Amino acid sequence: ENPWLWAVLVLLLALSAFFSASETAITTLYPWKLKELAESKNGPFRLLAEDITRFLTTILVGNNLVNIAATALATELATQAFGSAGVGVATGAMTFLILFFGEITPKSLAVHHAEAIARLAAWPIYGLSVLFYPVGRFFSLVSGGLLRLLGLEPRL
Amino acid sequence: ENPWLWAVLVLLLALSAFFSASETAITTLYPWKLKELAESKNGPFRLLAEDITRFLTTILVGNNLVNIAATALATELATQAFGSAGVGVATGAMTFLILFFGEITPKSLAVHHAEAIARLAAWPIYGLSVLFYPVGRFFSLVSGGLLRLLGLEPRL
Ligand SMILES: [Mg+2]
Ligand SMILES: [Mg+2]
Ligand SMILES: [Zn+2]
Ligand SMILES: [Zn+2]
Repeated sequence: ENPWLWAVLVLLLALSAFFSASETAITTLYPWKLKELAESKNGPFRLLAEDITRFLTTILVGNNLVNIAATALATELATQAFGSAGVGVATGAMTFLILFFGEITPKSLAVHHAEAIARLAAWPIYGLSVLFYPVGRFFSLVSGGLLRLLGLEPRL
Repeated sequence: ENPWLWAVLVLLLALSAFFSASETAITTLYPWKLKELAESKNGPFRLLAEDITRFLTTILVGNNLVNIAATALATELATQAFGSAGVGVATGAMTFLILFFGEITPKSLAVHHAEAIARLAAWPIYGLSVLFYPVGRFFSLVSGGLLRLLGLEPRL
């Protein structure tokens, strides 16, 4: 239980709140209010409006990554402290923290501050998208390919 | 690495796919097609149509719980195998598995089989909701209370 480790886990939960708040802010502005902000300038809203799929894909990848990285770190601490019971301890604690602070609280906050959050989140998420969006798109393309191979989606 | 442990982790990832597929099936039917199925009978669609918030809340809680429980178990195996590097190993592996099998593949599948999946998922999710929906609602009520206390949502 190094002090840095607790600060990394706090950092990861803050990133999870950042991603879930951004998702809600973006989608609640879309499409009509995002376009109006986009035709005025500047500048994140035109970026957001023109490629909302890049942003929501990046958030999906990013939100899962930080939630999984925080759970893994928390499980390392709990099982070193408690042994095999630490898996249940970390599951209970992290489900509360991720649900409360990484999901419910930031989404609730975002509906009331959607414009400010989208404005501030757009460029950091655009930067992450240079890696995350190709990754998510690869996954989705391969997944659809697999579903069609198996006959579970219409052939093409 | 007991055989049962790998089967529990597979089971958890299947539950994650069940929850994410159900979410997509439900929301893509809502509202117009869900009502049409609901006025015909029987019987899950009327249940779904009348209380969609109970179902989406239960899925939120359930999806996070199984993703966190699978990550915790996977991290137990990885760090017992590899030490502290196991945290990164489990984060990388579980992000791929949860994104690919627990999220992207089941959601893609659900848009093409939304009626069958909603029909089959409604009663199991209703059963879980007896515990999960009170839990999620408590969280959301307390979260909004906290945001208003802090001045981050309009006072009431
Ligand atoms: Mg989050
Ligand atoms: Mg899932
Ligand atoms: Zn205008
Ligand atoms: Zn009708």
